[PDB]
Amino acid sequence: LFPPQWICCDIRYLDVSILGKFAVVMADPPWDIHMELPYGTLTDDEMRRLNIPVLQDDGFLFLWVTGRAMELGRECLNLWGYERVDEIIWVKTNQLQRIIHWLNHGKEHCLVGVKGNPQGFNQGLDCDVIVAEVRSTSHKPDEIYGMIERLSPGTRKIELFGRPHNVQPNWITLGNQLDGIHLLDPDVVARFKQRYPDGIISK
Amino acid sequence: NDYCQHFVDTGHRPQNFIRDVELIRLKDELIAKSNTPPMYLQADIEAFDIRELTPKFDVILLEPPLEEYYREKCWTWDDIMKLEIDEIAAPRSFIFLWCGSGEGLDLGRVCLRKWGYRRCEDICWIKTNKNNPGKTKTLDPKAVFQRTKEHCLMGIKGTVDIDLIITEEPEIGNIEKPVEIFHIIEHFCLGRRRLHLFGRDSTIRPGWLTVGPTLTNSNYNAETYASYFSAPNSYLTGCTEEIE
Ligand SMILES: CNc1cc(N2CCC3(CC2)CN(c2cc(F)c(CN4CCC(C)(C)CC4)cc2F)CC(=O)N3)ncn1
Repeated sequence: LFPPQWICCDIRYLDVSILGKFAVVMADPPWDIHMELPYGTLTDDEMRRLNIPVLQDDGFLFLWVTGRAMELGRECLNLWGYERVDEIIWVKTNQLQRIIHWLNHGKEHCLVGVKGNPQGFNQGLDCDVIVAEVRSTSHKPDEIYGMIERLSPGTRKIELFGRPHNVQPNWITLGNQLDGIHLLDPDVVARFKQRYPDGIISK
Repeated sequence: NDYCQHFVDTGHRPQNFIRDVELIRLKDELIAKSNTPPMYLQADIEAFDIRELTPKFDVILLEPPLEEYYREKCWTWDDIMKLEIDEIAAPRSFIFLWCGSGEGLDLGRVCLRKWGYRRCEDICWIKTNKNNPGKTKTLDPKAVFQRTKEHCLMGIKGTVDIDLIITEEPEIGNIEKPVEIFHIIEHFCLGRRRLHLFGRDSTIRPGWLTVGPTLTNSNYNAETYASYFSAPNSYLTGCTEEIE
Protein backbone atom coordinates (compact mmCIF):
# COMPACT_ATOMS: atom_id res chain seq x y z
CA LEU A 1 0.00 0.00 0.00
CA PHE A 2 1.70 3.10 -1.41
CA PRO A 3 0.81 5.92 1.10
CA PRO A 4 2.90 6.59 4.25
CA GLN A 5 2.75 4.10 7.12
CA TRP A 6 4.37 4.09 10.53
CA ILE A 7 4.56 2.28 13.88
CA CYS A 8 5.28 3.92 17.22
CA CYS A 9 7.48 1.41 18.99
CA ASP A 10 10.75 0.70 20.74
CA ILE A 11 12.71 -0.81 17.88
CA ARG A 12 14.56 -2.97 20.42
CA TYR A 13 11.40 -4.92 21.26
CA LEU A 14 9.20 -4.81 18.15
CA ASP A 15 8.95 -8.14 16.34
CA VAL A 16 10.05 -6.92 12.91
CA SER A 17 9.29 -10.29 11.25
CA ILE A 18 5.69 -9.11 10.80
CA LEU A 19 6.82 -6.44 8.32
CA GLY A 20 7.97 -8.68 5.47
CA LYS A 21 10.87 -7.96 3.12
CA PHE A 22 12.14 -4.64 1.84
CA ALA A 23 14.15 -3.47 -1.14
CA VAL A 24 15.78 -0.66 0.84
CA VAL A 25 16.41 -0.25 4.56
CA MET A 26 17.54 3.07 5.98
CA ALA A 27 18.59 3.84 9.55
CA ASP A 28 19.90 6.94 11.31
CA PRO A 29 20.45 5.18 14.64
CA PRO A 30 21.03 6.93 18.01
CA TRP A 31 24.59 5.69 18.34
CA ASP A 32 26.43 6.00 21.63
CA ILE A 33 29.08 8.35 20.21
CA HIS A 34 30.67 8.78 23.66
CA MET A 35 29.37 12.34 24.04
CA GLU A 36 26.40 13.76 25.92
CA LEU A 37 23.37 13.89 23.64
CA PRO A 38 19.86 15.37 24.02
CA TYR A 39 18.26 12.02 23.06
CA GLY A 40 18.44 8.51 24.39
CA THR A 41 21.09 6.24 22.92
CA LEU A 42 21.38 2.52 22.17
CA THR A 43 24.43 0.69 23.41
CA ASP A 44 26.81 -1.02 21.04
CA ASP A 45 25.38 -4.43 21.97
CA GLU A 46 21.79 -3.27 21.43
CA MET A 47 22.77 -2.01 17.96
CA ARG A 48 24.48 -5.31 17.10
CA ARG A 49 21.49 -7.32 18.29
CA LEU A 50 18.96 -5.39 16.16
CA ASN A 51 17.09 -7.80 13.91
CA ILE A 52 18.15 -6.15 10.67
CA PRO A 53 18.79 -9.55 8.98
CA VAL A 54 15.09 -10.55 8.76
CA LEU A 55 14.18 -7.32 6.93
CA GLN A 56 15.73 -8.05 3.48
CA ASP A 57 16.77 -10.85 1.13
CA ASP A 58 18.22 -8.80 -1.77
CA GLY A 59 18.70 -5.06 -1.50
CA PHE A 60 20.48 -2.08 -0.03
CA LEU A 61 20.97 -0.65 3.46
CA PHE A 62 21.58 3.07 4.07
CA LEU A 63 23.26 3.67 7.44
CA TRP A 64 24.06 7.14 8.78
CA VAL A 65 27.22 7.23 10.94
CA THR A 66 29.16 9.89 12.86
CA GLY A 67 32.25 9.82 15.08
CA ARG A 68 33.13 6.34 16.34
CA ALA A 69 30.08 4.94 14.52
CA MET A 70 32.02 5.30 11.28
CA GLU A 71 33.76 2.14 12.55
CA LEU A 72 31.01 0.58 14.69
CA GLY A 73 28.52 1.10 11.88
CA ARG A 74 30.83 -0.83 9.56
CA GLU A 75 30.92 -3.66 12.11
CA CYS A 76 27.12 -3.77 12.44
CA LEU A 77 26.75 -3.63 8.67
CA ASN A 78 28.98 -6.71 8.24
CA LEU A 79 27.48 -8.53 11.24
CA TRP A 80 23.97 -8.08 9.82
CA GLY A 81 25.13 -9.64 6.54
CA TYR A 82 25.90 -6.62 4.33
CA GLU A 83 28.92 -5.62 2.29
CA ARG A 84 29.63 -1.88 2.24
CA VAL A 85 29.72 -0.91 -1.45
CA ASP A 86 29.38 2.89 -1.35
CA GLU A 87 29.47 5.85 0.99
CA ILE A 88 27.39 8.99 0.52
CA ILE A 89 28.45 12.29 2.01
CA TRP A 90 26.17 15.28 2.57
CA VAL A 91 27.95 18.64 2.24
CA LYS A 92 26.11 20.99 4.61
CA THR A 93 25.50 24.49 3.17
CA ASN A 94 23.44 27.53 4.07
CA GLN A 95 20.72 29.03 1.86
CA LEU A 96 23.49 30.77 -0.15
CA GLN A 97 25.35 27.49 -0.95
CA ARG A 98 28.31 28.17 1.36
CA ILE A 99 29.70 25.38 3.52
CA ILE A 100 28.50 25.64 7.13
CA HIS A 101 38.02 17.63 16.99
CA TRP A 102 41.02 18.29 14.74
CA LEU A 103 38.97 19.71 11.87
CA ASN A 104 35.64 21.45 11.58
CA HIS A 105 33.10 19.09 10.02
CA GLY A 106 31.48 20.14 6.75
CA LYS A 107 29.71 16.86 5.99
CA GLU A 108 27.77 13.84 7.25
CA HIS A 109 28.32 10.23 6.15
CA CYS A 110 25.86 7.53 5.10
CA LEU A 111 27.19 4.02 4.47
CA VAL A 112 25.56 2.00 1.69
CA GLY A 113 25.45 -1.78 2.22
CA VAL A 114 24.33 -4.50 -0.20
CA LYS A 115 22.82 -7.87 0.71
CA GLY A 116 22.24 -10.76 -1.67
CA ASN A 117 21.93 -10.16 -5.43
CA PRO A 118 19.67 -7.14 -6.05
CA GLN A 119 18.18 -7.13 -9.55
CA GLY A 120 16.22 -4.40 -11.30
CA PHE A 121 17.72 -1.45 -9.46
CA ASN A 122 18.92 1.67 -11.29
CA GLN A 123 22.53 1.84 -10.14
CA GLY A 124 24.60 4.84 -11.20
CA LEU A 125 21.80 7.37 -11.68
CA ASP A 126 22.88 9.56 -8.76
CA CYS A 127 26.34 10.43 -7.52
CA ASP A 128 27.66 9.99 -3.99
CA VAL A 129 27.73 13.67 -2.91
CA ILE A 130 24.65 15.50 -1.58
CA VAL A 131 24.79 19.31 -1.43
CA ALA A 132 21.88 20.71 0.59
CA GLU A 133 20.97 23.18 3.33
CA VAL A 134 20.66 22.28 7.00
CA ARG A 135 16.88 22.67 7.08
CA SER A 136 16.79 21.63 10.77
CA THR A 137 19.28 20.22 13.24
CA SER A 138 19.34 16.43 13.79
CA HIS A 139 17.53 15.99 10.42
CA LYS A 140 18.90 14.11 7.44
CA PRO A 141 18.47 15.85 4.06
CA ASP A 142 15.32 15.04 2.08
CA GLU A 143 17.38 14.48 -1.08
CA ILE A 144 18.24 10.97 0.23
CA TYR A 145 14.63 9.88 -0.36
CA GLY A 146 14.80 11.05 -3.98
CA MET A 147 18.05 9.15 -4.64
CA ILE A 148 16.57 6.01 -3.08
CA GLU A 149 13.37 6.29 -5.12
CA ARG A 150 15.31 6.73 -8.36
CA LEU A 151 17.49 3.78 -7.36
CA SER A 152 14.49 1.51 -6.63
CA PRO A 153 11.23 3.05 -7.90
CA GLY A 154 7.96 1.79 -6.43
CA THR A 155 9.46 -0.86 -4.09
CA ARG A 156 8.79 -1.30 -0.35
CA LYS A 157 11.11 0.53 2.04
CA ILE A 158 11.54 0.75 5.80
CA GLU A 159 13.20 3.40 7.93
CA LEU A 160 14.34 2.67 11.48
CA PHE A 161 14.58 5.47 14.06
CA GLY A 162 12.55 7.84 11.94
CA ARG A 163 10.56 10.81 13.24
CA PRO A 164 7.22 12.22 12.03
CA HIS A 165 8.83 14.50 9.42
CA ASN A 166 10.34 11.33 7.90
CA VAL A 167 7.13 9.57 6.81
CA GLN A 168 7.06 9.00 3.04
CA PRO A 169 5.00 7.08 0.49
CA ASN A 170 6.38 3.56 -0.08
CA TRP A 171 8.01 3.74 3.38
CA ILE A 172 7.10 2.19 6.72
CA THR A 173 8.63 4.34 9.45
CA LEU A 174 9.54 3.03 12.92
CA GLY A 175 10.31 5.34 15.83
CA ASN A 176 9.21 5.92 19.43
CA GLN A 177 7.93 9.49 18.86
CA LEU A 178 5.50 8.59 16.09
CA ASP A 179 1.76 9.08 16.49
CA GLY A 180 0.43 5.60 17.19
CA ILE A 181 0.20 2.82 14.61
CA HIS A 182 -0.85 3.63 11.03
CA LEU A 183 -0.68 0.54 8.79
CA LEU A 184 -2.45 0.20 5.46
CA ASP A 185 -0.73 -2.75 3.72
CA PRO A 186 -3.10 -5.73 4.18
CA ASP A 187 -0.32 -8.30 4.62
CA VAL A 188 1.28 -6.23 7.39
CA VAL A 189 -2.09 -5.46 9.02
CA ALA A 190 -2.96 -9.17 9.25
CA ARG A 191 0.45 -10.16 10.63
CA PHE A 192 0.23 -7.28 13.09
CA LYS A 193 -3.18 -8.37 14.39
CA GLN A 194 -2.00 -11.99 14.80
CA ARG A 195 1.27 -11.15 16.61
CA TYR A 196 -0.21 -8.22 18.60
CA PRO A 197 -3.92 -8.93 19.25
CA ASP A 198 -4.14 -6.23 21.96
CA GLY A 199 -1.99 -3.64 20.15
CA ILE A 200 0.89 -3.70 22.65
CA ILE A 201 4.59 -4.54 22.22
CA SER A 202 6.42 -5.31 25.47
CA LYS A 203 9.33 -7.74 25.93
CA ASN B 1 16.57 23.20 -5.01
CA ASP B 2 17.38 19.47 -5.22
CA TYR B 3 20.86 19.25 -6.78
CA CYS B 4 20.70 15.44 -6.89
CA GLN B 5 17.76 15.69 -9.29
CA HIS B 6 19.67 18.37 -11.19
CA PHE B 7 22.64 16.04 -11.61
CA VAL B 8 20.28 13.39 -12.98
CA ASP B 9 18.83 16.03 -15.32
CA THR B 10 22.02 17.69 -16.58
CA GLY B 11 25.15 15.77 -15.55
CA HIS B 12 26.43 18.62 -13.38
CA ARG B 13 27.58 17.20 -10.06
CA PRO B 14 25.93 18.82 -7.00
CA GLN B 15 29.35 19.97 -5.74
CA ASN B 16 29.66 22.11 -8.90
CA PHE B 17 27.31 24.55 -7.12
CA ILE B 18 29.08 24.99 -3.78
CA ARG B 19 30.14 28.65 -3.60
CA ASP B 20 33.48 30.04 -2.39
CA VAL B 21 35.24 26.69 -2.66
CA GLU B 22 46.17 38.89 8.08
CA LEU B 23 44.40 35.93 9.75
CA ILE B 24 46.24 32.60 9.24
CA ARG B 25 49.21 34.01 7.34
CA LEU B 26 51.57 34.20 10.31
CA LYS B 27 50.92 30.51 10.44
CA ASP B 28 52.22 29.48 6.99
CA GLU B 29 55.01 32.04 7.41
CA LEU B 30 56.00 30.39 10.68
CA ILE B 31 55.56 27.01 8.95
CA ALA B 32 57.78 28.16 6.08
CA LYS B 33 60.50 29.37 8.46
CA SER B 34 60.33 26.13 10.45
CA ASN B 35 60.48 23.85 7.38
CA THR B 36 63.47 21.61 6.87
CA PRO B 37 65.10 21.57 3.43
CA PRO B 38 63.17 19.26 1.11
CA MET B 39 64.62 15.76 1.12
CA TYR B 40 63.83 12.91 -1.20
CA LEU B 41 64.86 9.34 -1.99
CA GLN B 42 64.15 7.09 -4.94
CA ALA B 43 63.25 3.69 -3.53
CA ASP B 44 61.12 0.72 -4.57
CA ILE B 45 59.05 0.52 -1.38
CA GLU B 46 58.09 -3.09 -2.16
CA ALA B 47 61.74 -4.22 -2.09
CA PHE B 48 62.93 -1.58 0.38
CA ASP B 49 63.61 -2.07 4.07
CA ILE B 50 61.43 0.70 5.46
CA ARG B 51 63.37 0.74 8.75
CA GLU B 52 66.28 2.41 6.95
CA LEU B 53 64.14 5.58 7.06
CA THR B 54 65.11 7.35 10.29
CA PRO B 55 64.35 9.04 12.59
CA LYS B 56 60.82 8.02 13.61
CA PHE B 57 58.31 10.32 11.93
CA ASP B 58 55.75 12.68 13.44
CA VAL B 59 53.56 12.70 10.31
CA ILE B 60 53.30 10.07 7.57
CA LEU B 61 51.41 10.81 4.34
CA LEU B 62 50.83 7.57 2.50
CA GLU B 63 49.66 7.66 -1.10
CA PRO B 64 49.93 4.13 -2.57
CA PRO B 65 49.12 3.89 -6.28
CA LEU B 66 45.75 2.12 -6.29
CA GLU B 67 44.49 0.22 -9.33
CA GLU B 68 41.25 2.23 -9.22
CA TYR B 69 43.28 5.40 -9.93
CA TYR B 70 43.93 3.99 -13.44
CA ARG B 71 40.45 3.87 -14.94
CA GLU B 72 41.42 4.54 -18.55
CA LYS B 73 53.05 -1.00 -10.61
CA CYS B 74 49.60 -0.89 -9.00
CA TRP B 75 49.51 -1.58 -5.26
CA THR B 76 46.75 -3.75 -3.81
CA TRP B 77 45.46 -3.38 -0.29
CA ASP B 78 47.19 -6.75 0.30
CA ASP B 79 50.53 -5.05 -0.44
CA ILE B 80 49.74 -1.92 1.54
CA MET B 81 48.56 -3.74 4.68
CA LYS B 82 51.91 -5.59 4.70
CA LEU B 83 53.97 -2.38 4.96
CA GLU B 84 55.71 -2.07 8.32
CA ILE B 85 54.48 1.47 8.99
CA ASP B 86 54.47 1.07 12.78
CA GLU B 87 58.22 0.40 12.63
CA ILE B 88 58.90 4.00 11.51
CA ALA B 89 56.17 6.04 13.24
CA ALA B 90 56.91 7.92 16.44
CA PRO B 91 55.06 6.72 19.59
CA ARG B 92 52.96 9.87 19.25
CA SER B 93 52.45 10.48 15.54
CA PHE B 94 49.88 10.98 12.79
CA ILE B 95 49.11 9.31 9.48
CA PHE B 96 47.18 10.52 6.44
CA LEU B 97 46.15 7.62 4.20
CA TRP B 98 44.59 8.17 0.76
CA CYS B 99 42.04 5.33 0.45
CA GLY B 100 40.25 6.01 -2.81
CA SER B 101 36.51 5.59 -3.00
CA GLY B 102 35.95 1.81 -2.92
CA GLU B 103 37.12 -1.05 -0.69
CA GLY B 104 39.96 1.20 0.54
CA LEU B 105 37.48 2.94 2.87
CA ASP B 106 37.29 -0.36 4.78
CA LEU B 107 40.74 -1.89 4.23
CA GLY B 108 42.43 1.44 4.99
CA ARG B 109 40.75 1.45 8.39
CA VAL B 110 42.05 -2.13 8.89
CA CYS B 111 45.50 -0.81 7.98
CA LEU B 112 45.30 2.10 10.43
CA ARG B 113 44.32 -0.28 13.22
CA LYS B 114 46.95 -2.80 12.13
CA TRP B 115 49.67 -0.12 12.44
CA GLY B 116 48.41 1.12 15.82
CA TYR B 117 46.39 4.24 14.97
CA ARG B 118 42.79 5.22 15.52
CA ARG B 119 40.90 7.29 12.95
CA CYS B 120 40.12 10.80 14.16
CA GLU B 121 39.23 12.56 10.89
CA ASP B 122 37.91 11.60 7.47
CA ILE B 123 38.94 14.21 4.87
CA CYS B 124 36.92 14.03 1.60
CA TRP B 125 38.38 15.35 -1.66
CA ILE B 126 35.23 16.27 -3.57
CA LYS B 127 35.69 16.49 -7.35
CA THR B 128 33.67 18.92 -9.47
CA ASN B 129 32.99 18.36 -13.15
CA LYS B 130 32.26 21.97 -14.11
CA ASN B 131 34.35 21.59 -17.27
CA ASN B 132 32.95 18.27 -18.54
CA PRO B 133 29.31 17.91 -17.42
CA GLY B 134 28.87 15.58 -20.38
CA LYS B 135 31.26 12.84 -19.22
CA THR B 136 29.49 9.87 -17.65
CA LYS B 137 31.42 7.78 -15.13
CA THR B 138 32.22 4.10 -15.73
CA LEU B 139 31.16 2.40 -12.51
CA ASP B 140 32.89 -0.20 -10.34
CA PRO B 141 30.74 -3.37 -10.61
CA LYS B 142 29.71 -3.06 -6.95
CA ALA B 143 28.96 0.69 -7.08
CA VAL B 144 25.40 1.87 -6.38
CA PHE B 145 26.25 5.47 -7.20
CA GLN B 146 28.64 7.41 -9.39
CA ARG B 147 31.79 7.93 -7.34
CA THR B 148 32.83 11.60 -7.29
CA LYS B 149 35.16 11.82 -4.26
CA GLU B 150 38.22 10.28 -2.61
CA HIS B 151 38.85 9.90 1.13
CA CYS B 152 42.08 10.65 3.02
CA LEU B 153 41.91 9.08 6.50
CA MET B 154 43.65 10.82 9.39
CA GLY B 155 44.89 8.60 12.19
CA ILE B 156 46.58 9.25 15.52
CA LYS B 157 48.70 7.04 17.75
CA GLY B 158 49.69 7.93 21.27
CA THR B 159 48.37 10.73 23.46
CA VAL B 160 41.02 26.46 11.24
CA ASP B 161 40.47 23.89 8.47
CA ILE B 162 37.43 21.92 7.35
CA ASP B 163 37.41 18.22 6.44
CA LEU B 164 36.66 18.88 2.73
CA ILE B 165 38.75 19.66 -0.35
CA ILE B 166 36.89 20.79 -3.48
CA THR B 167 38.67 20.92 -6.84
CA GLU B 168 37.90 20.03 -10.44
CA GLU B 169 38.34 16.43 -11.47
CA PRO B 170 41.83 16.02 -12.99
CA GLU B 171 42.26 14.84 -16.57
CA ILE B 172 42.18 11.10 -17.19
CA GLY B 173 45.37 9.44 -15.97
CA ASN B 174 46.41 12.37 -13.77
CA ILE B 175 46.82 10.68 -10.39
CA GLU B 176 47.98 13.72 -8.40
CA LYS B 177 46.15 14.45 -5.19
CA PRO B 178 45.28 18.08 -4.39
CA VAL B 179 48.19 20.00 -2.85
CA GLU B 180 45.69 21.41 -0.32
CA ILE B 181 46.13 18.20 1.71
CA PHE B 182 49.62 19.49 2.56
CA HIS B 183 48.17 22.76 3.85
CA ILE B 184 45.70 21.02 6.17
CA ILE B 185 48.45 18.76 7.51
CA GLU B 186 51.02 21.50 8.08
CA HIS B 187 48.36 23.69 9.76
CA PHE B 188 47.95 21.02 12.47
CA CYS B 189 51.48 21.84 13.79
CA LEU B 190 52.22 18.17 14.51
CA GLY B 191 56.02 18.26 14.51
CA ARG B 192 58.66 18.50 11.85
CA ARG B 193 59.55 14.91 10.86
CA ARG B 194 57.20 14.52 7.88
CA LEU B 195 57.35 11.55 5.52
CA HIS B 196 55.55 11.23 2.17
CA LEU B 197 55.53 7.64 0.93
CA PHE B 198 54.81 7.21 -2.79
CA GLY B 199 55.52 10.87 -3.51
CA ARG B 200 56.92 11.93 -6.88
CA ASP B 201 59.27 14.55 -8.33
CA SER B 202 56.19 16.77 -8.62
CA THR B 203 55.22 16.44 -4.93
CA ILE B 204 58.60 17.27 -3.36
CA ARG B 205 58.16 20.11 -0.93
CA PRO B 206 60.05 21.91 1.84
CA GLY B 207 59.50 20.45 5.26
CA TRP B 208 58.99 16.94 3.84
CA LEU B 209 60.98 13.81 3.14
CA THR B 210 59.59 12.23 -0.05
CA VAL B 211 60.16 8.53 -0.80
CA GLY B 212 58.92 6.73 -3.89
CA PRO B 213 59.87 4.52 -6.83
CA THR B 214 59.61 7.10 -9.63
CA LEU B 215 61.87 9.78 -8.14
CA THR B 216 64.53 10.67 -10.68
CA ASN B 217 67.00 11.95 -8.09
CA SER B 218 67.87 11.53 -4.43
CA ASN B 219 69.54 13.63 -1.76
CA TYR B 220 68.50 11.65 1.34
CA ASN B 221 71.16 11.01 3.96
CA ALA B 222 69.90 9.76 7.31
CA GLU B 223 72.57 11.49 9.37
CA THR B 224 72.07 14.82 7.59
CA TYR B 225 68.31 14.38 8.00
CA ALA B 226 68.48 13.53 11.73
CA SER B 227 70.66 16.60 12.23
CA TYR B 228 67.71 18.91 11.43
CA PHE B 229 65.99 17.61 14.59
CA SER B 230 68.86 17.27 17.06
CA ALA B 231 68.72 19.49 20.17
CA PRO B 232 67.67 22.20 20.73
CA ASN B 233 65.15 21.46 17.93
CA SER B 234 63.85 18.00 18.93
CA TYR B 235 60.28 18.95 19.91
CA LEU B 236 59.35 21.94 17.73
CA THR B 237 55.82 21.83 16.34
CA GLY B 238 56.70 23.32 12.97
CA CYS B 239 54.57 26.40 13.78
CA THR B 240 56.90 28.42 16.03
CA GLU B 241 60.01 30.55 15.63
CA GLU B 242 63.42 28.96 15.17
CA ILE B 243 65.51 28.81 18.35
CA GLU B 244 68.37 31.34 18.16
C1 LIG C 1 15.28 3.31 22.42
N1 LIG C 1 14.67 2.64 21.25
C2 LIG C 1 14.07 3.44 20.15
C3 LIG C 1 14.51 4.72 19.88
C4 LIG C 1 13.92 5.42 18.85
N2 LIG C 1 14.38 6.80 18.54
C5 LIG C 1 13.48 7.67 17.87
C6 LIG C 1 14.20 8.66 16.95
C7 LIG C 1 15.51 9.27 17.59
C8 LIG C 1 16.33 8.28 18.52
C9 LIG C 1 15.40 7.35 19.36
C10 LIG C 1 16.15 10.19 16.51
N3 LIG C 1 17.16 10.96 17.31
C11 LIG C 1 18.49 11.14 16.62
C12 LIG C 1 18.96 12.44 16.47
C13 LIG C 1 20.17 12.65 15.80
F1 LIG C 1 20.63 13.92 15.66
C14 LIG C 1 20.91 11.58 15.28
C15 LIG C 1 22.27 11.85 14.52
N4 LIG C 1 22.07 11.95 13.19
C16 LIG C 1 23.27 11.93 12.60
C17 LIG C 1 23.22 12.01 11.02
C18 LIG C 1 22.39 13.25 10.60
C19 LIG C 1 22.05 13.20 9.09
C20 LIG C 1 23.20 14.51 10.91
C21 LIG C 1 21.10 13.29 11.41
C22 LIG C 1 21.38 13.02 12.89
C23 LIG C 1 20.42 10.28 15.43
C24 LIG C 1 19.20 10.05 16.10
F2 LIG C 1 18.76 8.77 16.26
C25 LIG C 1 16.55 12.07 18.06
C26 LIG C 1 15.33 11.49 18.81
O1 LIG C 1 14.77 12.16 19.60
N5 LIG C 1 14.86 10.13 18.58
N6 LIG C 1 12.93 4.89 18.13
C27 LIG C 1 12.51 3.62 18.41
N7 LIG C 1 13.09 2.91 19.42
